[PDB]
Parts: sequence; structure tokens; C-alpha cells
Amino acid sequence: EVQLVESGAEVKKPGASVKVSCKASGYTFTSYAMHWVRQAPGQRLEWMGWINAGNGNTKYSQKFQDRVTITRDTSASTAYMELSSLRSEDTAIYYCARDKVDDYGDYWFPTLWYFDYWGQGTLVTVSSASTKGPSVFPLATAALGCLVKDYFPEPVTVSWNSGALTSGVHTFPAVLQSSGLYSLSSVVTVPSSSLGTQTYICNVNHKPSNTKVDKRVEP
Amino acid sequence: EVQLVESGAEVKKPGASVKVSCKASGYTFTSYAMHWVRQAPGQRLEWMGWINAGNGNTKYSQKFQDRVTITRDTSASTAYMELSSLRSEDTAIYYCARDKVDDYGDYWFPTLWYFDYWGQGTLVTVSSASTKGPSVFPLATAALGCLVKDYFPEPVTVSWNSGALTSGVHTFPAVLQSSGLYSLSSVVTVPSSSLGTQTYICNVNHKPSNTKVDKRVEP
Amino acid sequence: IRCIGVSNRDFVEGMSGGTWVDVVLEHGGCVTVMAQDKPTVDIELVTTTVSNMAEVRSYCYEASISDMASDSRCPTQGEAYLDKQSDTQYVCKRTLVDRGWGNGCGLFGKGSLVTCAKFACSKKMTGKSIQPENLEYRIMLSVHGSQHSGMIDENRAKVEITPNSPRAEATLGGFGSLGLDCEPRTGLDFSDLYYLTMNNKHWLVHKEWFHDIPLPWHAGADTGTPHWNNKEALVEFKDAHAKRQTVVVLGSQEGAVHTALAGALEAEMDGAKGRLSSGHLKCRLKMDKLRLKGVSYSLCTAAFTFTKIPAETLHGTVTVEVQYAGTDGPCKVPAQMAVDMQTLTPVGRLITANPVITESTENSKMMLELDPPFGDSYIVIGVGEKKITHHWHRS
Amino acid sequence: IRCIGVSNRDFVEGMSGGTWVDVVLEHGGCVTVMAQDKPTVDIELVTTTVSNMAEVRSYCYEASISDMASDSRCPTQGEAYLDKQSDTQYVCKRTLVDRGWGNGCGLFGKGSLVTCAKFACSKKMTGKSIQPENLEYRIMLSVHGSQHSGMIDENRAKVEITPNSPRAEATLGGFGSLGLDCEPRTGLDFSDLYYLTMNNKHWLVHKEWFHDIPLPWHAGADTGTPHWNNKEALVEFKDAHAKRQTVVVLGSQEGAVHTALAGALEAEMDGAKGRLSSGHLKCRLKMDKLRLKGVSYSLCTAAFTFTKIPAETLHGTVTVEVQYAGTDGPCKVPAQMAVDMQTLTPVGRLITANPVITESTENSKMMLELDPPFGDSYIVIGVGEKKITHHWHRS
Amino acid sequence: ALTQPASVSGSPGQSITISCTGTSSDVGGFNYVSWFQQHPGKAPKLMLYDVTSRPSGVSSRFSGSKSGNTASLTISGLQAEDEADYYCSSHTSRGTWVFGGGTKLTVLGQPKAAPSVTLFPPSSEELQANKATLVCLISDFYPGAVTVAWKADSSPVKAGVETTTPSKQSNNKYAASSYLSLTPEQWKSHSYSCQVTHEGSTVEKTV
Amino acid sequence: ALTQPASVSGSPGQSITISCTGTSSDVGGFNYVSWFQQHPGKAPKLMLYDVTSRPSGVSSRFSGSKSGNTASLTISGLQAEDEADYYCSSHTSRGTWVFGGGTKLTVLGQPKAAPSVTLFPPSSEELQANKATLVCLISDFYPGAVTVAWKADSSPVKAGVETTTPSKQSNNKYAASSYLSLTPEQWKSHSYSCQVTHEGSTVEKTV
Ligand SMILES: [Ca+2]
Ligand SMILES: [Ca+2]
Repeated sequence: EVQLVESGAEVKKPGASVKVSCKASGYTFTSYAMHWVRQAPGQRLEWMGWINAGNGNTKYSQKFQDRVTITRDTSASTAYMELSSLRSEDTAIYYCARDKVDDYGDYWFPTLWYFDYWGQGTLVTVSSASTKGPSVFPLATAALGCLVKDYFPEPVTVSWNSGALTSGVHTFPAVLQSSGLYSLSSVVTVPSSSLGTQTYICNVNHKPSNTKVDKRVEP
Repeated sequence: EVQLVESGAEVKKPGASVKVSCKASGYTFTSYAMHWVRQAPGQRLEWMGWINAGNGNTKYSQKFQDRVTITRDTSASTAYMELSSLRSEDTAIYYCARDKVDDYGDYWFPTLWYFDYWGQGTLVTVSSASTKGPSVFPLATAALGCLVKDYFPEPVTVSWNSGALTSGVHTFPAVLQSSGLYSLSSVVTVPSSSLGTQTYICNVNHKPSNTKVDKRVEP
Repeated sequence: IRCIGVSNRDFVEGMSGGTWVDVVLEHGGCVTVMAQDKPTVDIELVTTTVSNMAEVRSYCYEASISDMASDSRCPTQGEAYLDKQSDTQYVCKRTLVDRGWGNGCGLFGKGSLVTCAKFACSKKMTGKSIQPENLEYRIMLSVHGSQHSGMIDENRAKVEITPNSPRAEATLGGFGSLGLDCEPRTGLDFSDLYYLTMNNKHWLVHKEWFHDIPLPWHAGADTGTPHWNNKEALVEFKDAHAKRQTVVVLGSQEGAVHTALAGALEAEMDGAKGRLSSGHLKCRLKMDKLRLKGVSYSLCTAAFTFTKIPAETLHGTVTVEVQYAGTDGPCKVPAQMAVDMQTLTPVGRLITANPVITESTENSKMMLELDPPFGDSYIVIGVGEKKITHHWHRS
Repeated sequence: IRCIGVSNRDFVEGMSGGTWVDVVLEHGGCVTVMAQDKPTVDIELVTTTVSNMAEVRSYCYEASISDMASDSRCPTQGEAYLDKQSDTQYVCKRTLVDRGWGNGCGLFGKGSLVTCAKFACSKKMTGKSIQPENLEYRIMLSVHGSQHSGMIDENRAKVEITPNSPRAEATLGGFGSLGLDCEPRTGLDFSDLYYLTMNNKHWLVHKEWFHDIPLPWHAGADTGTPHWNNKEALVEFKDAHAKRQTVVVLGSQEGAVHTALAGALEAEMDGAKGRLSSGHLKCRLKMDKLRLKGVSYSLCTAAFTFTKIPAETLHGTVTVEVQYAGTDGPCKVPAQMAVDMQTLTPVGRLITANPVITESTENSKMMLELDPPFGDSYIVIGVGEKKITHHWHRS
Repeated sequence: ALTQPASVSGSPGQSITISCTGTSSDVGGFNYVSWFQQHPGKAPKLMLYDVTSRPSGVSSRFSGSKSGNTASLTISGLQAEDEADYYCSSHTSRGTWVFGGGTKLTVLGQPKAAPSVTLFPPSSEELQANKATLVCLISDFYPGAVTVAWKADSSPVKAGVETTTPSKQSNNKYAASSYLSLTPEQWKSHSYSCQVTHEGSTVEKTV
Repeated sequence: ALTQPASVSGSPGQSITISCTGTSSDVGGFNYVSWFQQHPGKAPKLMLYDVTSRPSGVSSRFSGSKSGNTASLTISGLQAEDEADYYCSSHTSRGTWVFGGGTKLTVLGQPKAAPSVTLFPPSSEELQANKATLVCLISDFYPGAVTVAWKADSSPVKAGVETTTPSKQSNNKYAASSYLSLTPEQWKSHSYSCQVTHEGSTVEKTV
């Protein structure tokens, strides 16, 4: 049974460095190159580099030439990727993936079936923020909503009218800004006849900071 | 008028480094070697090393091989001695002294009249202490006294009976301990007939810490 | 199939019904062995390893000096002496300098002077010894079992040959087994060869040359701080005008060494093992237990399709990859070349004996290799109306 | 007195009443000039300086490589290309490697491969050009004015000679002045000599040799990041088995250069100026304005005392230092050698003309130099009963 | 570096094709072309390699082809379980790997539906709190693939924009949100517009 | 490294000699022998060099000589202004410089007087405050040069000792103090003794 198991998620500040591990089981580790491929949330896969586990040779993408070190420990059957001088653009899921080296021990040309097994991926969040509660602003068939800005870390939970109002409600996934802090919004579609008559309160609570906030939304 | 002027006194902690300057005037700086000689208080002179001001070559005593750097700036006509990794034994007055180099620019053999001019000397105190008041203990024709232990920095002033008693009084110069803190004592010789009858109070005040202390001394 | 695409490829045909086949395996080469009623087998020497090497000696080819010091004496006061002269890390030399009243001597004349300096190596090269019994040859075998290029152990086997175990038998699943009786002791003679390492590059060099290198050296078992013999090889002293003496290092000799290594075999390091990408091994292959796995299959009846354009290898053979629409696998692939599409009379021959489809699942692929006649012919895959063809021209 | 104790000492005697004296000043030498009714003068060339040198060219003798990269192409797809081939810091080379289905190519055969690596210099040597007009010779003069060894500008003068100012006059206070008409343009010919600097050591080398050095080089006025011509001189490419290609640096050439410099003059650097401790200068000394300062003094009458033991220099002369108890200074020192202590008939001669005591303070010292006859004689200092003597044997 | 369409959809049982266009130094130069399937929350899975080869276990409904600089993944007999992102990849002449942008495959479970767009200006309270965000809500589109363009008075704007990946509503259509971050002064300088593109159509809102 | 007597004294008008003994590699090997005068609070001043030479301005009452490994500075016609520390020095065969221990020169303004020694144990309060110092006071000696030896039950002790340089009392004799630093436990382990040496005599006190 071939398996690649990667380390758990990490949060780091811009300028610092992350090291992620990928432990291989079920196959002879030294007969393979280990590649690192990352994926920013909602985005495409991006190849970073590889190490030949049998002889230690490496190859890095020129985009990551200076900041990336890929190493290996044969006794532990473990590959390591270290990225230094982190920036906001480095927030991504980091995967390892294997490919076989040839029978002379060299990794000049890959096999045709490269990346046949992938690790499960490791989330890395680059941010300078510290545990902090959100700012709640209003937004106004009609659509009204709740803007939940500048919080850290995830998650935020939002309800409407303390749970009385569930129909036509949608809470969006969070957006990570240049700020280094998340944002989201929650929307509800209600009849326009009820706007001036009926009240709509947005309940956002963010337990990491232990902040419970209620906010009326009105024209 | 030949003159060598050195920088003012410095206090530093063990493990740190001192740099002392010696500025030469009245003679052509580049035609001379500048030597550094130190003198622990109450002790003998100890040669440390030299620099040839014309070509920058240096020679250090093997006792100071690793910790000493002697440099020069020709534009400023100034020699520099830097001692690193300081210890308690480095507390001393540091002098510069000149000697002439030969007419080929080399300093292989000194002249017979080496060290004909000396700088005025720079006090360097190696201690880890910080501004702190003293501890006052008693001591008992007869001689009685006042032990003033563990203060920093100098000085301490001592009187007896608020100035009424001046005859037969002697206050000793301070001793710097392995502690890194000074100590001294003050002695008075009085008639033995007056011991049980007459009172003798020792007034020690130490303004750096702004501490005024009075201490009775008795059998 | 591992020889397909290697330029230095040899073809060896054994006798029909023969037991033995002699071959010469070389690093960088590959041998395709064929015989009637046997599967075609590719065999290749992929690595040669030397283990348990012993460090012989290290040479300093780049040195530096520091902590220079001197002692001097007046005329008639005898020879100068420095205590560094008793320290093996120091190099020292004596001369004479003019002395007199002007520099502190009561008498005029030649005074003794000695100068010492601490020697340190910047870069060294290390020689290690080789025992012929500690050689290991790794041989890869790949059967032409109709597997296609890029399939993610029946067609493949690894065999290890040593001086103490010169015989091996590689088991090839349904194909039976192959026997190897090799001559490891013959070939490259490690009798007079040391292993030299410099700046993480490695060579095999001759002992005679290694022992005559005019450089400072330390003992193989000298560890940690080295003790250098013949430091004088890289250090010289100069004096000027009976006034002084200085000590200088001869520059790096790295280029001279690199020049002397132009006619030498190169090597690499696998941990503590030396790995050579040069040399050969003469073997005799026993074919008695080799079998055709699919010789009892029925013919494939469904339609084939070319998944790649047939391609000519450097030796004029042709590789063909096809996908098979049917479900009657495992089955034999109808495959031939013909000049007359009506006769379908066979011309040329196949290199891949007994081409077959293995899987019972639809749309599986297989690969075979052909040896076309000179001139024009048709590659014909499959049977009947749905057969596919590819017109070939050789030379 | 500066020649006393120099082993390479020449004595020059001018004619009585003569105007000129020819001398040859050499680094490491010293000339003592004597003439009747003139003070004896020591003259020595102490330094030779070259200023305003211009950087000609730098050679890399030790290089390294990094950031190695490759581009490869399938057969019939043409030549490989890397954009590093357009970067002058990179060295690149092409070869061919076996390609086929197994490594991603539709066709079998030789595919193009190119490999590049970034070149960097570890150590370089720099050549600077010399203009003959920018030479400066420094000459020291020291009168035998009876000053003693180790006295903490009347006896001493410094003169500078240049091609544009070959004449100088050194003023010697009470002794008058000395004229020098020298030949700076004659002598060492800097017409064909460059100044080479390597690892903070310096030589004068021939231009022809410097321009034919087979090493990468950058232009004299190339500053900051260098651009290296002929990088190929220190970089080579290797390929193996039609599978790969690597790039290697030839090792340091420092030792070859040091070897070629064995027959070359050495130099030093004084900031931006070059300082040579080798060479010479031919001068004609004008003596017409040279005078004896103490020729009008009265005789000393008080007692002398030897403060050092008289000492023989390497040329057989003898130095004598005495302390004088009297207060009638300045005065002439009674000083001679005699074989017959009753006659006190002079034998030998003095090198120090007109030995004198200068100060009027008691217990002042003076030094003189004598030229004893071969065999036995008495050095006699002072007059009358209190005279001191020292029995001398020469050879 | 490799270009593939943003979204592809088909009815269950039908065939679809996803193209992937590169250059002579990756896709048109070598057969190192592969396709990977990525389901939400999981690592990519190799579906095809060597242009046409399938790993053992991958259904033969998946097949590959290549022509010039364009590779193609064809999926026949679409099933709801094939819904995922698909990525082509190639080894390059430089020894690197490049991936395509990724294609969302939708297996249509309802008729296609155009988005509803609502554009909120900065709340009057937000400007008093010294920040200004403009919010664009898109709802009830199917399939869930859109592109959003922000304009400041009829001219494109790319800085300050952030957009979410479409998420399922409870009614099983899709929703998405886009924010434009501004200082209160920038906002007062100009109009602002959000235009959504879905299945080749564009819906625009201005404030 | 160079050895000179600790103290030297003479009456005004008389002559004294200060010796300085080295080895064949400094004083017996070269003429680089010098003497320096150091007044309290000032830098050393060159008095003699090249064994016998005087710098211009130095009185001829100072003269030098050398014999084997021993150099000598003679001062005739002693004046009160000659009172200072004097140091010999030599350049060495190794290119270094070595100084002698230094000689205190006293010009006698009163008859020689032996010291009075008083020895204070740790104050009963000090041990309760967890530290213990033993204090030795020396007073009314002349000339002001002494050496002090500390003993712990008839055996020498050098660690923990600190001693002051003799300082003038108001009555113009000299005084000095020596401390021995101890933990309260060390003190209780043993006797302790302070012995002062002045002009070849020794005065001892014990507690
Ligand atoms: Ca060792
Ligand atoms: Ca440049």
C-alpha cells in the first residue's frame, strides 16, 4: 500500500520560513524522486521542484530558485520542503508527489507516469495578523446582507434573526486579503414588501477571539 | 609639540569589547609605530602590541593574540586598540606609546629610544554590576572601623560622628573584587578608655545611588 | 524491452534448441537475445559497485599560513630558536641578518634569525584502496513480453553478480527462468588501482602515480586535525638584503592534478560505496528453463488501432503500439509484414517473439518490435477485414 | 653614520680639492664618501616609487560554476536552446543524447541537448601599466657628525630625485650643502614592464608574458561585476553514454602562475603607489659647498670614558662611543691610533673626520669610526694623563 | 503556460472534450502529457499519461489524444461522479513541469441558469469608520463558473479585487461574491461597475 | 619576566641603585634596555635607553649600566622629586617587550618605622547577613612598601585575597589594608593569620 503523508497545517508571518515533511510508505523510498507542487486556494497547480531520494540531487523552479530547499532523510523515508522569505502569495496547499528514477540511479528524464501518487496536501497560511475579532457592517424581492471584515483566524459563524430566518440565506466562504486578514459576507433574499416593516438582525460570532456580535440591517 | 591624547574612561561588562583611541599630533603619524601598553591598578606595565601607521602591519602579544585588534586611520592620525571577550582581569589603564619606523617603511627592529612619548592613559573597568548602594558592617589605644562592601560605581564618602571626629581617621582606597563591585574600609584609632563610654558612628554616603547611611560601631 | 532506444545495442541470436548463449555486457550497452521458441530478452549491466574501501592517504593541494613569528640573536650569541619549532603544525627556517649598535647588538655582524608560520590545508584529495573481492555487478533483464512503453515483476528482473557468487538464476514468472554464469574476476583489474576523491569528484587512478605525488600528505587513519608530512612542498622562505625573511605559500596545485587526471576513469560515490559507470562483464546465459508464456493463447479476433505512429529505431527495427477493442484476452496478436497484400506471405521477422494481448479488459495496449526487409513492405496487424496496415520503407 | 653596520657598504674617496665624486646607489647598499677637509657623508637609496599606474587587465586563475541548467529536444525537432545562452555570465555547450518512446519522444534517435552554467571568479590577478616619467627615488644622507648611535636635521637629510628633476641640493646645516646630479632615466627600463598583483603580493613582469596568459580575463576599466572573456579556458564539458552531459571547472591555476614568476622582481604597494626594493641610481655628488662644521673648535681637555666596548664592523673599521666629563664643549676630540705609546705617532686613519663633542653640558656622548692598520695598535682617546686606550688587533 | 477552457459541461450519458494548448517546448514537443482529476478537498489523481495511456483502474471512458500543440481529454458516458476539476500537465524541454489553468467539469443536473447580480456600495457607516468596500453578489447561476470584471468609470481595475469560488446554495444553484477594496477618498473620486460573465453572457451592474 | 626589587630608599643627597635581572633573550642578549619613571597619576617617562643613554632634558644624576643579565639604574644626589615608581624594560629576541615588576623609590623624610597590624574577624552581623570578610589593617609604617601573606591554620592562601597600595596617613606615615573573602562555612572550618613584611621584618596577627 503506497502512501505519502504530509505534516499538518501551519500559519506563519511574511519574511519567516516554513518546512513541510512528506513521509513515504509502501515503496522503496530511495528509488524515487519526490516533487513538490503547490496550489493557492481556488487556483491552479504549480510545480516547485524535486529531489532524487537515492543521491540527494535536486532541481528547483527558477521562480523558487533562491527561497526553496528540498532535502531528504533516507533513514526516516521522509522528504522535506523549506520555503524562506515568505510573502502573502505563498498561502497555498503544498503537495508532494512521487516519480521513479531510472535504474542507474539518475533522474535526467522522468518516467511517463510521473505523479502517480500524491500526498494529502498541507495548508500554509502566510499572514502577519494575530487572534482578532471582526468588524461587522450592513448591506442593503430584495437582497440584504452582512459584511464581516478583518478577522483572524477562521472560522466565523453567521445566523439571521437568531436562527428564526433560514430560508434564502447563504454565507460565503472567507476571502484572505492583502491585509493578511479574512473577510466574508452573508446574504439573505427577502420580499421587498417587508423591508420597512420587518427587522433583520445578523448574528456573527467568532469564538477564537470569543466575540459574539449582533447587528441590525435596515434601509 | 608632540602629543598623544587618548579617549575617556569606559565601563564595560565581561564578554563585551572596548575600543580606545589615541590621537597623535605634532609629528608625522605615518612615520611611527603606535604601541599599546596596559597597567592594572597597583601593578606593572604590560605590553600588548603595535601597529605600523605607515603600512598597517601589526604585532600582538601571544597573551592577547585572539582578542586584540589594533587599527589606524591615517586621515585622522589616530590609532585604535580593540579588546574583545573581556574578563575581570582586563580592568586597567591603557596607554599608547610611539616608536619610530625605519626609513624603508618597515618596523623589524625598534629604535633604541622606543616609547619616548606616552599617551595620558585611559581607564577601563570590566564589571557586570549596575548602580548600587553599599552594605555597611562594623569593625572592633584601640582601632575600630567601618567596612563598606559591594557598591558600584565609585566613589563612597565616609565621615565619623558627622564630622566631629577627624583626628586619627583614615579612609582606604577602594578594592575591586571578583564580585565586580568595589569595597573599602575606614579606620579610626581612639583611646581604649573611651570605648564603653563614648559612641562612634560611621557616616557613609554614596550619591550615585543616592544612599546616605549612618552606622554605630561598638564592642 | 529496455534495449529499445539505446544506441549501443547488440543483437545476439542463439542456436535453435541451444542451451547456452555467450554475451558481453558493458556499461552503456544493451544486448537483445533471441532464440527460436524462446521469449526475446534484453539484458544490461546497469551498475558496478566497490564496497568496503579503506582510506589510504590524503594530499594537500592548497594550503595557507598564519601566526607568523620570529626569533633573532646578536652575532656571537648563537642560533635563534622559537618554541614553534617544536610544533608540527609550524614550518620554520633560519637565515642571517645584519646586526649592530643601531639595532641593539653590542657587536657588528651577521646575527641568526628564525621565522616560523602555522601551516593549514585549504583543500585536500583523498585516496582509498580497493579489494577485488568487494565488487558487485547489477544486471537488469527485461523480457519482450508485449508490455508497452510506460507501464506503471514478471517482465523485469534484477540480478547481482559477485566474485564469490558468479552464478545467478533470475526468475521471470510465466517465462520461467534465465541462468547466468559470468566471469567477474576477469575484466577491469583493480589490482593496481586506487580510488581518488577531490572536490566531490572521483576517479580510479594508478597506485604508482598516487604514491609519487609531490604534495604534503597525511595518513589514511589520521582523523580530525591532520598532521601534514612534507609541508615544505607547498611553503617557501625568502630573504632580502640581510634585513629580513618572509614565508610564502606556493599557490594551489589543483590544476596540475586535474591535468594529470585527463587519462583516467571517472567514478561516483553511493554513500560509502564507489559506483563506476565504465567496464564490462562476460556472461554465459543458460536458456533451458526459459519458456514462452503465451504460446497456448488463442488468436485475437477483435480490431486493433495504432495508438502511436510506428517508429524506426537506430538499428532499423520498428516499434508498434496498438490498442485492442476486444474482450477475449489473453490472446495472440496477428502481426506480420508482407510485400503482397493478397498473399499475406510473411517477409522479415519479429524481434518480439509471440506478441500477445494480456488483459481481458477492453482497450488495453501492447507493443511489439519488427525487423522489416530492405525496401517496401506493409506492417499488418490483426486479421480479416478490420486489419490495420502501415506501409514501411527500410533504407 | 647610517652605513655603519650595513654589510653591503662601499667606501668612496674623492680627490683632495676635488669638486665631483661619482657613486652608484643601490637598494640594500650604502656608500661612505670621504674627502680631505670635508665631512664624511653616508648616502643611500632607501626607496624607489612608481606612481599613477593604470589598470591594464585582470586574469581569473580560479573560477567556480553554479545554476547549471539544460534544454533538450526530440529527434527531428531541431537544436536545443536555453535563454542563458544570451547571458555573458554563462558558459554553454551542445551535444546529442539517445531519445525514444521511453523518455517522451515520438521518434527514436539522437536528440539535441544543451547545458549551461553560470561562471564566477574565485581569485584573479591584476596587471597595471607603468610610465617611466612617474618614478621617484628617495635618497637618505647622514653626516658623520660625531652623533652617537640612537640619538632621538643637521646630520640627516632626505633628497628626492625624479626624471624631470634629476638634480637636488641637500642642505646640511653647519656642514653646508651637498649637490646631486643623478641619472634616473638610465637603469631599470620600465619600457616593457607591467606591475602584477596576486593575493596581495606584487611583481614586475614582462608585457609579452602578461599578454599571452591563457586564462579568462576582464578589461582594466571593467569595474564592479566583471565580464569575463575566454571563460572556456577554465571550463570544460563532458558527456557520457549518449545519456548526459555535465560541466566542470578546471582547477586553480595559481601554482602555474607562481611557477612562471620565479625569475621576476618582487614589489610592494604604498596605497596606490608601487614601491620597489630593487634597483639602482648613478649619481655625481658636488662637494664644493660641503664644509667641516667643527674645524674651528678648541681641543677638549677633560676626561673621556668608553661607554661601549669598541666594536669591529664587517669591513674592519672600528666604532668608538665615549662620554665626556667636561663643560668646555663644543670641542675637538683628541683621537688617534698608535703603535708606540711614547711617540704617539699616528697610524691608520679616521673615517669620521673632525670628531667633536657638541654639547656644553657634562656627560654628553659622541661616536667616531676608525680605520686601524693591520696588526696591533692602540686606540687613544683624549690627551695627557687621563687619556684612555684600547688595544686593537686587526686581522 | 498551458491553456485549457475555464468550464466544460455535459448531460449524463454524453461525451465531452477538454483541450489543453501549449507550445513546441512542452505539449507539441514531447509525449509527457498527463491529465489529473481533482475532486474538492482531495489531492489530484492521475487519469492519463503518455498522452493516451490509462493507469490500471481508471475507466476506459477516459481517453486522450494530441495534435500539434494541443492535447485533448475525452470523457464519454458522463456520470455525476466525473464532476471535478481537471488539469493537463507537461514536462518541458527545460526539465520543468507546467500545468494548465484547470477545467471545471459539470454534469448537468438542471437547465442552465443566468446569474442575478446585486451591487452594494460602501455602507454609510463604513466610510465613517474610514474604510470603503464595494460588494458584488452573484446568485442562482448554473453551471457554477463565472468571471468577474471590476470597472472604475468605464476603465478596468484589477488591484484591490478579490473573488470567491462559486459555492452551492441550498436550492442547488451556485453563488459567488467579489469585493473591491478602496479608501474613502478613491471611492469619492469617481461610477463603479461589476460585470459577470457566465456561459458567454455578461450581466452588468453599476453604482 | 624582568625582576627588580620591590622597594628602594635613600636619604636626600645620597646615591641608590635599582637592579633589573632578565635572561639571555632580553636583558643579557641586547642593548634595548630602558628605564621609565612613573609618578602617581601620570604616564611613564623615558629616563634611560640603550642601556646608558639619556634623553635630552633628563638630569645626569641618572645613569645606567649592564652586566650579564642584570641592568642597573643609578640615581645620585637624590632629591624628593625623584620619588616615583621606576620600571626597566627590554625588547626581546621574539620581537616583544617585557617590563620589570617596578621599584618604589622613597626619599627618606623621617626614620624608618615598623607597621602596626590589627586583624578584624567577620562581624557577628556579617555572618548573619551570610557573608564573611576578614580585614587586616596595617598602619604607621615607613617607607610605604609592604607584602602581606594570608594563612588558614598555618598554610598559605592566595584565593579571595585583595590588598590596597599603601596610602599616606595625615601624620605622613603609610597605611594599607588587606581583605580575605570567605563564606560563613569556610570561616567556621578552621585559625586565620595575616603577616606583614616590611623592610625584611615580619609582623603577624591571628584570629
Ligand atoms: Ca589527527
Ligand atoms: Ca562591470
